Amino acid sequence: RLVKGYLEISQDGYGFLTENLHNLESRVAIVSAGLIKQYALRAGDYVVGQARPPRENERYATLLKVEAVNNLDPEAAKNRPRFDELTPQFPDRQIRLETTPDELSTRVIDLLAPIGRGQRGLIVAPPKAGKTTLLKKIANAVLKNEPDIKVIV
Amino acid sequence: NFEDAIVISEELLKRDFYTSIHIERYEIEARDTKLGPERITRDIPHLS
Ligand SMILES: Nc1ncnc2c1ncn2[C@@H]1O[C@H](COP(=O)(O)OP(=O)(O)O)[C@@H](O)[C@H]1O
Ligand SMILES: [Mg+2]
Repeated sequence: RLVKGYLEISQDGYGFLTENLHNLESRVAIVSAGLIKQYALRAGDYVVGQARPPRENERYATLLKVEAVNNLDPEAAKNRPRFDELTPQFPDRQIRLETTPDELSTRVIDLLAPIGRGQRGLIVAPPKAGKTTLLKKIANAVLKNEPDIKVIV
Repeated sequence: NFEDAIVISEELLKRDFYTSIHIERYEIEARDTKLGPERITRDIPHLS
């Protein structure tokens, strides 16, 4: 039996695997502090692994084994630079925009604020100014220009 | 059997021959302290 989720480490050194709803669920899989220590897992890590039905007196299924972390084999977890330790730089890879239902918006944005990778951007508008619709256009344009980029909304 | 000591063979334990059920009746409560009501909760904050 296989389960998957995102790692959420508790105060007590153990964690749970969550679903898209991003909360506590009945189907979350227990992860012992051990597995965390061997695989050097961290909060937000995506864990997939074969699980078993919980034993009697157990309320949550337990991850018998870890197969992949963040879609890659667990070994790279032990030896990797920590995110906090990554060298920040300026956004050096522009992302050019277009969305078919409104190319006016995307082209104006490109002419107004070209987008790069690592961008810390903001759109500022009063209520009812298309900010939501503009964000929709950006989502659509990124899902056409940069499918490789993990698009989280 | 020294002064009034009684020596017993094992069998009376092998047989269900001297036993009773003892009943214990514990109790607790939560209060609303001016420092803060004492929630009856499952939480042990610190360690385990
Ligand atoms: N590019 C657009 N074309 C047509 N209608 C728009 C456009 N941008 C905004 N609107 C209209 O403005 C209203 C508010 O847009 P939206 O950004 O979704 O809400 P808010 O800006 O209040 O969060 C919507 O009802 C929408 O019909
Ligand atoms: Mg809005």
